[PDB]
Amino acid sequence: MSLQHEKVTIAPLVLLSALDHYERTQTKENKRCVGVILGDANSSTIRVTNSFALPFEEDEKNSDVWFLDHNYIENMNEMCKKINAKEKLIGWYHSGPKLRASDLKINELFKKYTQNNPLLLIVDVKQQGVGLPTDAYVAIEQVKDDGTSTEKTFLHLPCTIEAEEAEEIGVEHLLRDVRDQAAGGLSIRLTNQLKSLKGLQSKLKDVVEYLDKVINKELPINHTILGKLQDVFNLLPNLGTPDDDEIDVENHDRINISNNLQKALTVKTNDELMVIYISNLVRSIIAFDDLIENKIQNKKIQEQ
Amino acid sequence: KLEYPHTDVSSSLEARYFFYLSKINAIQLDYSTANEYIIAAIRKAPHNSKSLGFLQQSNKLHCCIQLLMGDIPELSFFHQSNMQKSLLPYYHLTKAVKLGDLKKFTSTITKYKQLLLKDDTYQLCVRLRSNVIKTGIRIISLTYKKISLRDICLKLNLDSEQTVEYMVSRAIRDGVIEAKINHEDGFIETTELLNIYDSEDPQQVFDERIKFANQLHDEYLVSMRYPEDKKTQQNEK
Repeated sequence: MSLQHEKVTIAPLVLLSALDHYERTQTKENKRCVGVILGDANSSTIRVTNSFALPFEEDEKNSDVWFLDHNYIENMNEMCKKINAKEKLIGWYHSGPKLRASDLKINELFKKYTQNNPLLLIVDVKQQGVGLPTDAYVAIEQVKDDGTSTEKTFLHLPCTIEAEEAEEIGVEHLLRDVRDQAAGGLSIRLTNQLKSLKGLQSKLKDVVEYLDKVINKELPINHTILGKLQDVFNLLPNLGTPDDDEIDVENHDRINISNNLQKALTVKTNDELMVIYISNLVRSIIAFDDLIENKIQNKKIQEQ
Repeated sequence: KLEYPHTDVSSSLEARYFFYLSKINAIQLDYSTANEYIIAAIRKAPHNSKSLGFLQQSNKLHCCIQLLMGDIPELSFFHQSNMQKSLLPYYHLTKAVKLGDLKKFTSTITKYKQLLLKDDTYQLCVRLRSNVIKTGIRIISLTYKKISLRDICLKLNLDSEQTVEYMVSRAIRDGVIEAKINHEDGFIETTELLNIYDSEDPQQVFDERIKFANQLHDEYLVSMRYPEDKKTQQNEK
């Protein structure tokens, strides 16, 4: 297979075309649809260039009973190679909004079809998460904590958007909103700072409830999540160390640069005030000159 | 009751108000609040031979408010004054307080008693008697960090060890001198040790300046448009 597949670059086409597949088959209300994702691979950066529906069927009696059509897959590959020689099999999207354990079995089909570990792409089309509209997952095999076997699992990777050139042009054009975040003026970033804080708290909350549930409601102890928290606590700045004390001194120094900068604009303003009080002075002269001139024109009619 | 207006007010009119504010707050034993006003008063007022009276009296009051703090006016003030031959008892006030000498002070307010009493400034000159000692002990805190109680009593001409110790304690209740007494070893230790850029206070010092620059930013914008409404309505060719 392939080992390098670490970051997943995602065209803006992909999120919109998966969205369209869901609603143009009238699969809704958690009837899932499976389509392929084509693109390039065999390398760290994974580009999903194009996406298309496949035929799929699902059962609600046992959930590990399904139909996937292989014959359509064969025909798709033939057709699209000619369109672009940049579309080859790189995995499959799963339409979401959630990861199933049934997607573990469906994955073994796509692992056979293409010699790379196949990307599972969750396209959240129901958008109940404020972040992550795309999640990227590559199924891998690893030996699993608490004395347990080599188990099949899905490991999350970066699910980034960076966009293609092609894509950028339609994206900005359709856009006519001031964007969720753009980070332009000071107004946008003052909003952003406060948004970030709500952001930090929301992730952290779910973690509180995980630790509670290990010791009260017996979900199995996964030492990777406990270990990450150790690392979090060792990169936590401690007050009264030399590192923290420095932060305080630097705040005085940056605020000295700001103090001066605010005063250097009073100078700019002060130039304007004088230019307007000069302008007003000229309008005065103009006004008097006309009042004199009406007499000269009154006199000219009597004169002649 | 805070009912003074600021809409129709004038250069003279606001200079006058502040002078009243000075005079009240000084004699009420708060010289920081008094000094705030007097500086404002000189500032608003024009500088003319027709403003001479107003300026003349503003200067007289200013020196004493400052002397009462224990901070001293500079020699160039009086020297380059065209108003210097009426500020001559006031110049001697500056020198006498600074040099810390009890007997010069005594002579000054007795020699120039009619002068001080005419102008009504004689009452603030009484509290400047205290400042002779206070200013002299201050110089000593700057010049010497550790000094025996004995040496201090010779310098200002005081009788007992006990006398200096009553004076110094009161003086550092106000925080003028900036020391602490050690009558466990019989010397006075100076406590000024700086390290003010290593405190948390500097952010706070900049914040007031920033706030004053915002005040001019508002005052510019609102003022500018006020003649201009009328001026665009005014007839023109």
